[PDB]
Amino acid sequence: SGFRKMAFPSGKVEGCMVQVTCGTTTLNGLWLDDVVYCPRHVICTSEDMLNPNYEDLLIRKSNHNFLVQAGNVQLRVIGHSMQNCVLKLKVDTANPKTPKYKFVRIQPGQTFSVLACYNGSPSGVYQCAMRPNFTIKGSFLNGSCGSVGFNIDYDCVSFCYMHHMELPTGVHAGTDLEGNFYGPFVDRQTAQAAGTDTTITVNVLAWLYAAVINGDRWFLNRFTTTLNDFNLVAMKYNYEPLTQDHVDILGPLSAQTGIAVLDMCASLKELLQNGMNGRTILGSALLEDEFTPFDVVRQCSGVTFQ
Amino acid sequence: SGFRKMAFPSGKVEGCMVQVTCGTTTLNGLWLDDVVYCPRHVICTSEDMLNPNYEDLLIRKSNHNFLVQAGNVQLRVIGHSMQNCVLKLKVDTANPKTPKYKFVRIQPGQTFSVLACYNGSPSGVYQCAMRPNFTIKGSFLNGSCGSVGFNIDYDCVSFCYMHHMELPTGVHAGTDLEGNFYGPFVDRQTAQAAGTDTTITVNVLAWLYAAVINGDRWFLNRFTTTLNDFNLVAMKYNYEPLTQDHVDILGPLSAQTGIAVLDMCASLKELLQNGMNGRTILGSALLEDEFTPFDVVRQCSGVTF
Ligand SMILES: Cn1ccc(CNC[C@@]2(C(=O)Nc3cncc4ccccc34)CCOc3ccc(Cl)cc32)n1
Ligand SMILES: Cn1ccc(CNC[C@@]2(C(=O)Nc3cncc4ccccc34)CCOc3ccc(Cl)cc32)n1
Repeated sequence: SGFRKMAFPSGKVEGCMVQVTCGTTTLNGLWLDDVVYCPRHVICTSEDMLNPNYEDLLIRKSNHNFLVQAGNVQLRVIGHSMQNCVLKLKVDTANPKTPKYKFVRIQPGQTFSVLACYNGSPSGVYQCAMRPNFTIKGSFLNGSCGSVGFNIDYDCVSFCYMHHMELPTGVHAGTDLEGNFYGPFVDRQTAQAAGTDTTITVNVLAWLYAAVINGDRWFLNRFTTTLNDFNLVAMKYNYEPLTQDHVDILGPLSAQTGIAVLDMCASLKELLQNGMNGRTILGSALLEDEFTPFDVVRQCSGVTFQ
Repeated sequence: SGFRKMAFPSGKVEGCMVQVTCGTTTLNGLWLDDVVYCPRHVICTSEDMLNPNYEDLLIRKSNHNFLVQAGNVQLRVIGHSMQNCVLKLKVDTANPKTPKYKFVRIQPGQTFSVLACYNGSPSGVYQCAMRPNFTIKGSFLNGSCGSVGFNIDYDCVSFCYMHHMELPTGVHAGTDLEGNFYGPFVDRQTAQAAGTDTTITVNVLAWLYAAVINGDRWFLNRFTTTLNDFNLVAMKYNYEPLTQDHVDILGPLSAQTGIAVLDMCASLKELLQNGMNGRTILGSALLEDEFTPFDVVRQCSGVTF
C-alpha cells in the first residue's frame, strides 16, 4: 500500500555521467561504450548562442579542445561528430560501467526519471513527465545541461531525454538521445516560449484508479459518460482529449477495480466541477497527472483494497 | 529553476542490496563489508509472527538455513547474530561495492531517500520524511521488507532506516540500522496503530522559502509574529512546535530571501486561517512538509555526490 512519486534507481546512469568542457563552457555528458553524448551547445561562446552555426563552430574544433573528465580521470577524445543537437565525442576507453541500454523517443504524457548533474557529478534524482506542450517541469540550475531522463524497465536503461535549456517560464526543453528536440524548440537564445500547457487526462484517470486500488472511493459516482461528452467537458478545464487508445490503455486498471473507463471519466468530470471540498486523493489536493497507466500498474498491487 | 521532490542518487546503495531467504520468507538485506543486515522477522512463519521469541527462533537456525543471493551469486553465511530487531548475517565475502558509510538514527522531520527493493533488486527510489508520529508515508508492497532509507553527505552514505512493516492505515514502520524501531512499534502480528500525525512546521517554512526563491511571492505579507504567538496558532492546526533551533536553521534562507523567519511565520499563520483561496505554491494546493531547510539549500544551490 501507499502511492509515491517514484523514480527508477539511478545507479546504472550515475556510472555513465562525465564532465565535458570546451573552452569556458562546462556541462554533463553521457558516456556509453566509447562515445560521450552531450548537448552540442557546449561548443558555443555565449555570444554565439543567439544564431550559432554549429557546423561552422564544430569544423573549427579539434579533439584536444574537448576535455572529458570521468571522476578524476581525463578521457582522451579521438573523434567528434554531431547528430542533430547532440555532440558525440568518440573516446579511447569504453565505459566499463556501461549498462544494457537503448535510446527511445517518448510521447507527451510519458514519465521518466531525471538524474540531475553538475560538473559530471550526480546530485539528485526525480520523476518527471513530458508535458503535452513538450516541456518538462524539472529542477535544473545552470550547469545541469547534459543531465538525462531515463526509464529502467527490466535491467535495461532506456535513455529518453537530455537536458538543453530553460525557457522563460522556468520550464525545461531538451532532446532525445539522437539530438531531436521534443517540441518546437531550438538550441538558440532566440525568443522561445512554451505553448499553453494542458493536463494529461489519461494519467489523471490512471491516478484515480491507483487511489481506488489504495482504498479511496469518495470521488466515485453512479454516472457514466460518452467519450465525446467527456472530451467536451475536459477541454474546458484545459485537459488533453482522451482518445480510444487511452481508453484501451486503461482497460487493465478498469478490469482490476471493476470501474469502467467511462465511469471513472464521469467521476473525473464531477471532480473538475466540484473541486475536492477539503478532501485529498492519495495525499494530494490537486489531480496528479505525472503517473502513467503503466506506472500505476508497476507500483500498485494486483489485489484492490475493497 | 524548478523545485522537485528529489532523492539522493541511489547507486552507492544499489551495490549493497541482496536477497535473504529463510524457509518460505524472502526479503532484502543490506550487504556492507562481510555482514548482511536484514529484519529479524525473516526467521518467522505464520504462527511465529503472532507471538515471536526471536532468541528461541534464532537458536534453532544454522548458517546454511539463510540463503543470501547477491545478483546471481550465492553468498555463504558463516555466522549469525541479532541486534535489537535486525539480524546480522556474517558472510565469507566482503562486498567489494561497499561505500563509505555510517549508521545514523534520524529525528522526526528529517528526510531521507528510500530504495524500494523486491528479491534483492532495487525497483524504485523516492524521498520521504520521518513523520512526527514516527511512521513514513512510503510506497511498499509485500517483499519490500529490508528496503533501506539513507542520506548522502559528501561521499558517505548514512543509513538511517530499514523497512519492517505496514500499519493498517497504509503507513510504514521500521528501524534504524542498529534494529531500534522508530516509534512505539514492535515486529509482531498484533494490533498496532499510528498515532495522530502532525505537520512538520520547520519543513513547511523551508518549502515556503523554496517557493520564494522560485518566484512564488503571493503569500508573503507585511506582518511578523512572536515565536510564542506563532506556536499557539501552530498547536491549533496540528503543526509541530517551532523551536529557536528551527529559527536558527532557517537563518541562511531568511538571509538569502530577505524574509525573516517570524515574517514567514505570519505568512504561514495567514495560510492556516484563510487557506490558499484557489491558488497554489510550487504547484501544490497543500503546504508541503517533506523538504527540510537543508534539502531546500541543497536543491537551490546544486550540491553533487
Ligand atoms: C554558452 N553556453 C553553453 C551552454 C550554456 C548554459 N546555458 C545555456 C542556456 C540555458 O537554458 N541554460 C540552462 C539550462 N537549464 C537550467 C538553467 C537554469 C538557470 C540558467 C540557465 C539554465 C542559457 C542561455 O539560453 C539558452 C538558449 C538555448 C539553449 Cl539550448 C541553452 C541556453 N551556456
Ligand atoms: C515472515 N514474513 C513472511 C512475509 C513477511 C512480510 N510481511 C510482514 C508484515 C508486513 O507488515 N509486511 C508488509 C510491509 N510493507 C508493505 C506490505 C504490503 C502488503 C503486505 C504486507 C506488507 C505482515 C503483516 O504483519 C506484520 C507484523 C509485524 C511485522 Cl514487523 C511485519 C509484518 N514476513
